[PDB]
Amino acid sequence: CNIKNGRCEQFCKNSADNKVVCSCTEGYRLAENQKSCEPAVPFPCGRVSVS
Amino acid sequence: IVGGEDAKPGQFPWQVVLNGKVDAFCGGSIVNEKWIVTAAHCVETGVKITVVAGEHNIEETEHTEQKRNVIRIIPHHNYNAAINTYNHDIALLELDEPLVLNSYVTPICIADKEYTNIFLKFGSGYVSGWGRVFHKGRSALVLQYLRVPLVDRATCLRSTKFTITNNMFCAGFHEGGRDSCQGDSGGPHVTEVEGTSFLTGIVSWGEECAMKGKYGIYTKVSRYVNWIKEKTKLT
Ligand SMILES: *C[C@@](*)(O)[C@H](CCCNC(N)=[NH2+])NC(=O)[C@@H]1CCCN1C(=O)[C@H](N)Cc1ccccc1
Ligand SMILES: [Ca+2]
Repeated sequence: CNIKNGRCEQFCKNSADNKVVCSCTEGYRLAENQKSCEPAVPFPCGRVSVS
Repeated sequence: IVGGEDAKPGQFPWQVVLNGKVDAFCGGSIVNEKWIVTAAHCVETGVKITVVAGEHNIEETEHTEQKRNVIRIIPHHNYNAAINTYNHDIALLELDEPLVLNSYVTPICIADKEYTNIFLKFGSGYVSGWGRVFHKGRSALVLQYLRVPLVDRATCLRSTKFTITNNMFCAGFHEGGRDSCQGDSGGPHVTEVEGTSFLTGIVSWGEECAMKGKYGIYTKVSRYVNWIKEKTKLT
């Protein structure tokens, strides 16, 4: 997690093997690329959607 | 907000205004459908308070406003342990009926203690409110917002003779001119992390507004994140 949050979009924690497990805040789901964060609800926190 | 600019409708969908004995007297931010987080000094007493989400222009009707009553108020348990310090200036408001989330009514994200502090140290946050736009001046009709840089603790300390605790941080410009102000208290200081905003502070206090050599003082939310999540649990 040392450099750029282990390329995690939101949260990062050190597992082992010098590897990274990413995670996201409530309302978001860990995208299948196992790094990015995807909305899992219609109006997730902290996002502007008025467009 | 002094030296800021008009928000666009829904630019800060987590922002709410507080109304009571005084209209538009403080701000707050949406934790979830039932809970607002604000500054404790806004909500001393047991006086009736109303919350308006989806607000933009407080004198006009946008048909996005949702008004709710406050049924319960939880100031932090250590607020006013020491008189007139504004240490622990943070409080939670429970709404009588849940907000209906939409593009104009959206919670602010709240990370853990560690990441809230990391995000604060990005050094740049947005503050918003309907407070004074000039010092001892007029209050804003349209929601204002301002980007304010983080100020290092050592400079913060020397800027004022009042006490800056580890539950506070400074933000503002060394040359002055831009600041939160009276009426902005309880408003969110938020940090944008790749399109997603997190709560990193709460407008708390200062000495006048926007004066050179002075900074806005904010409640350090990282210290209260565990408390917030504990008290606002939805069942
Ligand atoms: C309650 C909030 O609206 C308000 C926000 C002020 C933020 N100011 C700046 N420059 N960003 N907070 C307050 O009014 C708090 C609580 C009550 C007193 N107070 C102050 O900020 C006073 N200005 C503190 C003070 C300074 C000098 C002498 C006496 C008191
Ligand atoms: Ca309005």
